[PDB]
Amino acid sequence: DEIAPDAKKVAIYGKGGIGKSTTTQNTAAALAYFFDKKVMIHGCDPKADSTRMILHGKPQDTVMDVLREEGEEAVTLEKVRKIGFKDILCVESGGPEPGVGCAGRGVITAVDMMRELEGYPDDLDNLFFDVLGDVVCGGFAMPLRDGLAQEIYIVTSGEMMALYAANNIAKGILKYAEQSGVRLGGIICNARNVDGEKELMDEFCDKLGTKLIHYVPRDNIVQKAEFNKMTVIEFDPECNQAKEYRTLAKNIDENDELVKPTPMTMDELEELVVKYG
Amino acid sequence: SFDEIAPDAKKVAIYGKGGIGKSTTTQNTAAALAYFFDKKVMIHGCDPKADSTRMILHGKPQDTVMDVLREEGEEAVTLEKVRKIGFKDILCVESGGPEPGVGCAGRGVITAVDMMRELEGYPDDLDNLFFDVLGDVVCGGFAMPLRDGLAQEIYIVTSGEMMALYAANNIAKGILKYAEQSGVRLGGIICNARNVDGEKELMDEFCDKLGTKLIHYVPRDNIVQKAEFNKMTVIEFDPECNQAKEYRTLAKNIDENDELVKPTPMTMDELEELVVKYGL
Ligand code: SF4
Repeated sequence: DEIAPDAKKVAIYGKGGIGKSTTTQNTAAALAYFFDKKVMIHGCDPKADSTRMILHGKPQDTVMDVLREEGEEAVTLEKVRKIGFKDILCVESGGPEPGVGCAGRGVITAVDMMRELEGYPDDLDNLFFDVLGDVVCGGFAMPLRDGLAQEIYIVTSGEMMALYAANNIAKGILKYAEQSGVRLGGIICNARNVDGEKELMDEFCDKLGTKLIHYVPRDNIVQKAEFNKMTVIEFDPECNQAKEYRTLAKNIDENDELVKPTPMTMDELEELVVKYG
Repeated sequence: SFDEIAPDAKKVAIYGKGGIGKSTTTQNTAAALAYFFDKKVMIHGCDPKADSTRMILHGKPQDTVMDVLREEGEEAVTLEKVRKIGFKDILCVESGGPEPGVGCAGRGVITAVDMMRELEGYPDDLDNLFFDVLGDVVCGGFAMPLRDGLAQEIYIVTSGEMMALYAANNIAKGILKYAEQSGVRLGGIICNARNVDGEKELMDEFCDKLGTKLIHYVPRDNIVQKAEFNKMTVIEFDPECNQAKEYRTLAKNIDENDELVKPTPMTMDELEELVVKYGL
C-alpha cells in the first residue's frame, strides 16, 4: 500500500511458457515509449526472466541471490536495480535455493529490501510485478494474499492448462477481494492461433465476469526482437505488433473496471474446452 | 515413518520439469511392469500441474485427495473415492493442488500420502510404487518428499533442452542436500529424447559429471502421441511396438537398479561448457 504512491501498481499473473514475460516487458516499454510514463518492473518468476529484454541480454543479479551471497548490509540499489530501455527500472526477486525456502518468502524479502533501499521512486507512473501462476500455493499467490498490487491481470492462451491456470488465479483473486482489496482488471490473450480463439476468450471472460483487455497476436517479429535481446517496441516501434502492445498498454493504463471475478467450476471449464475443440 | 509404505515394493520418486513427458514415461513404465512382468503397481500423483494417472484410467479424471479433503472433510476421503484401478490393475491416486493462497503444494503431497497411509491404501503386496513429483522449481515444499524419505530411490527425467538439464541439476541439488539426513539417493537419469539425434552422448556426459548413470534413453516416437490421443499408454495401445520394449527395458532397469549415489551437481560454468560443446 505504501509503495510508489501515485503509481498504478499492477501484477501480471499467468502460467509459464506462454509468453507472459514478453507481454509484460513489451507492455512496459510501450508505456514508456508511446506515453512517456516512468515505469518499473519487479520480476517474481523463479526463472528471473522478466527484465532481460529491457536490459538487453545481460541476466540481472537477483535480490535473493545477492542476499544469499552477501547479506543485508552489503546489498545496494546499484546492484539489484538496473536501468534499461527508456529508463525502465528493473529488479528481479530470484528463486529459492534448491531444496529449501518458499518462492513467496523470496518475493516478500525482495520487496522488503527494495522498500528499505527506497528503490521504488516516488514519481513512478507504472510499477509491474511479473508473477508466476502455474500453482496458486501460499508462495506464488502471496501477492494475492497480501495485495502486493490491487490491480491484477491474467495472461492466458487458447490452451487447456493456460485456461486452467487463469481460472485458478481468479479464485485467488475472488478469495482475497475483501481482505486485501485485490481485483481483476482483465485478461490478456497471448494467441496460440487456434480457430475461434478470440471467441473462446470473449466467452471465458464473460463467464469470469471480466473482460479481454487485449488479444495479443502471434507475430514472428517477437522472436526476431528477442534474438536481439530487445523488446518489439525498441526493435521496431513502427511495426504492427508494436501498435498491438501499445493498445494493450493504453487499455491497462485507462482501465477502471476492476471486478471480483466469478471463476468457473471444473464442469463449465470442461464444456468450454470441449466446445472450442 | 514413511518406510512403512509398501515394504515389499521398490518405492520410487520421479522428479522432472514439466512439458517433457515425465508423466507419460512414469505411466508407461508402470504399464510395462504390470503388463510384461505381472507386477502389482501403483502410481501416486504428486504434480499439481500434471495429470499422472489419466493414461491408466482411460481419460477418466480422478478426484484428488486434497480436493476431497478440503471441500468434503476428513471423513469423506475414502479409498473408494481417491484410489482408482486402471490398466492391468494399476492403482491410482492424485495428491491434488493447494488451497489458493494458503496451502503449500508440497506439504499437500505429504498430507495426501499421510491420508493414504491412514486409509491403508498402500497394499502390502505392492511390487512397485511411483510418486510422480513436480520438479519445475525445487522449493522446500517439493523437496519435502526428499527430506521426509517418501522414497529413498529418486529418478530424474530430463531431455535435450537447456532448461530440462538445468532443472535436472537443481533436483540433483535437492537430493544431495538431504541425502545424509534422509538417506535419499539418485538412482539414475531418464532421458525423454526430444528428437532422433545425438542426445544420448550429451546425456552420457551429463550423468558422468553428476556422478550417476543414464537408466534409459527413451527415444522419440510418434506412437506416444497416438496412444495419448486414445487416452492410453503405449503398452495398452500397442504392446508389440519398439517403444513398448523401450519402456519395458526402462521398467526392468528401475526395478532391479541397486546403484544409488549422492549426486555431484554441476557448477554454472560446467553447465555452460556442456551447452557450448553440444550446441545451444
Ligand atoms: S507454498 Fe509453494 S513456493 Fe512455497 S514452499 Fe510450498 S510449494 Fe513451494
